[PDB]
Amino acid sequence: RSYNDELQFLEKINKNCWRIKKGFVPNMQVEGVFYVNDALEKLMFEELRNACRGGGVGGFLPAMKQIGNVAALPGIVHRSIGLPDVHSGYGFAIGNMAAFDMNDPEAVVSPGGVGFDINCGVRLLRTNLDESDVQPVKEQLAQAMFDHIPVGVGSKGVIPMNAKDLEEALEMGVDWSLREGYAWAEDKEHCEEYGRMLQADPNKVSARAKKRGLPQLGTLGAGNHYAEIQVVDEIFNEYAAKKMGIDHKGQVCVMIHSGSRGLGHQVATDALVAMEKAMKRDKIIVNDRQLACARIASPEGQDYLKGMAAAGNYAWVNRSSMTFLTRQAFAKVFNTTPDDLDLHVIYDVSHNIAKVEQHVVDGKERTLLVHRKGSTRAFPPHHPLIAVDYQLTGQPVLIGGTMGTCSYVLTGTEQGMTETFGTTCHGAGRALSRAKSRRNLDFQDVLDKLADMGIAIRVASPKLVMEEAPESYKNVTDVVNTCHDAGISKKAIKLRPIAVIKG
Amino acid sequence: AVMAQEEEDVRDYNLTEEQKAIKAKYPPVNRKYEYLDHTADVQLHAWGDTLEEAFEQCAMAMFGYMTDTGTVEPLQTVEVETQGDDLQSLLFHFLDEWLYKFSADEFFIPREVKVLSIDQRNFKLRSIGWGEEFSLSKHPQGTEVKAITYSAMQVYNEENPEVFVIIDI
Ligand SMILES: *P(=O)(O)OC[C@H]1O[C@@H](n2cnc3c(=O)[nH]c(N)nc32)[C@H](O)[C@@H]1O
Ligand SMILES: [Mn+2]
Ligand SMILES: [Mn+2]
Repeated sequence: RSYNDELQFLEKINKNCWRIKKGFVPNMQVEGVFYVNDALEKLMFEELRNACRGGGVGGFLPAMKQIGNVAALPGIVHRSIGLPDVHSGYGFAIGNMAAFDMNDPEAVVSPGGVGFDINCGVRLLRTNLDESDVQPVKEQLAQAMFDHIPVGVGSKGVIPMNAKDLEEALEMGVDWSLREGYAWAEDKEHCEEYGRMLQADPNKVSARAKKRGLPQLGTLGAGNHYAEIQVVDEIFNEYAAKKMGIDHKGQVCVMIHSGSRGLGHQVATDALVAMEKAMKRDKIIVNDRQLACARIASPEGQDYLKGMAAAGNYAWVNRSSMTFLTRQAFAKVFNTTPDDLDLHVIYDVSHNIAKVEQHVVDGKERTLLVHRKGSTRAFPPHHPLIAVDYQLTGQPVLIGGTMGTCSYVLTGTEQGMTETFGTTCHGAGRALSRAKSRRNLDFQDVLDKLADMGIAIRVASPKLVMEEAPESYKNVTDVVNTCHDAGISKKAIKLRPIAVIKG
Repeated sequence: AVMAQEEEDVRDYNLTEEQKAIKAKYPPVNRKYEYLDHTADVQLHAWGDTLEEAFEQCAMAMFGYMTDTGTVEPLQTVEVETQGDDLQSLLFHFLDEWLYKFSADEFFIPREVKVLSIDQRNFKLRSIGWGEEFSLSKHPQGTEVKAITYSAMQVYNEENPEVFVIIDI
């Protein structure tokens, strides 16, 4: 369609939200919406125009089309929702949520929609150190992080792992890390799902997934993944920050972003292949082949969810490993134990996962399978699925910006529970593709500006750092302000990077 | 015929002098691929004079994103046979099997892939690749590939065959 013919399905609901009306794509059961303020609005509509510009071959699906395609999946309730970090993905949009009524027998589960980086998450650690303590040893600390944390393609875990260790980690999650001494009991208490999904079945994880995951357990990954030393610059909610252990501007924190690695990628890949085979039996019509799905109660659906939970336990073990290695690096530089440095977990929250949750839909409580691609839980105060320390503040939300701008901590709100099924985002999202970033930016300009900002960097391939430049992502403040002004998340802390390691 | 839709942008993997020397002594690989625009990830666009070559160039495009494959020595040859229900799933499984060769067991990376046959009546494929085990001491670090996706996947089997595949990174 022409660009103008597409806009006939787009209505601005309010200052921070747009409506995608039925008919945008075929067979929409519900409408689509996406939350963007003035600054983020242009990026989203320019993607609709420029994703498939010509009448020939090539191109990709813009996020609005993917939000609509998701709205066509059987069993969806309320809305297909794009969160402020929304941009084009491979099935679901990045920053796209969809919930399905589990008492609807036609309700499906989409493994290609959940994403391949199953249970990828952001973990925030705190310290009793200030920026003044780190600046004399900043470059040393970044190197110590780089030496302790394996990053990039081909990297392997330093601590040897065998198949039995992986089998136990798939079942136990953070309980395995606690048992083997790589995690503290306080880490589990302030981790989402307490770092373990009980219905995980290692027998639903393929031999291929286990062979890929075994060498990569204890590795950060690549792409958007990072381990970043940060400094508190502003405290918008002192009560929430105090509950999180943040006392003063200048306090040093560490933010870690990593997922299920090759095991989770294979689990999703294996499931997508099974769904395609199942759709020959029960032929569910989907607009995009990546959205291949099966009924939730189907054997394929149940096997995926159990393997997905095991991949989630893998990701919690990996992020515990990242925390253990981060604590070792801080200990070596400052010649002080990690406990004496107060290197505790503030929170661990995940994206790219489907969860069974209770939500009110049109006045009736219902049991929903909530798909969150590139988006996280943002549960309100007094929610039963939130640790006791955050019952009054609400669930902590971690939105990472870039290695050269800002990151934010927020809290879930009751209005977010009502409007988005308690969903918010995990980061700013991309404004430029990696390919477009190469055309607009030079690797030396990115490295130098970061040095001029006093940010220390260790990356696996410095001459590709332009593809991860701050100019490649949305303004994180505009994303965070959209969440705040829409009432789906509440600002608590603003952080500033001083050192980052990436792969 | 020009099949590239963009001007050539060659990814720089920060080669050491020894790696530059390893690349210098083998014939250069003919590259019929490009990395195109996708907001969250990257779109592989590869082409050839046959459908077989379009497939093998896509695999080489995928491996070319993980490292400089010119630094890979042809010390061992590996076979990849797979099948699908159509050209898209054949392409999906072809790239997935090669990704698995790199990601597990022998951790093999080829400097070149050749598709020996594509059975278009049953959607089956035979291909080989020559190279060595991937090593951080020998090969530079590019970008790790998470998975193959069906997003906007396009297979054109006419006069100048070409494919478009978005991969998760
Ligand atoms: P999800 O789609 O996994 O994207 C993650 C999210 O993280 C942010 N990001 C990317 N690089 C960095 C970095 O070096 N440091 C921080 N704090 N945050 C980063 C992006 O906003 C991306 O969208
Ligand atoms: Mn992630
Ligand atoms: Mn990706």
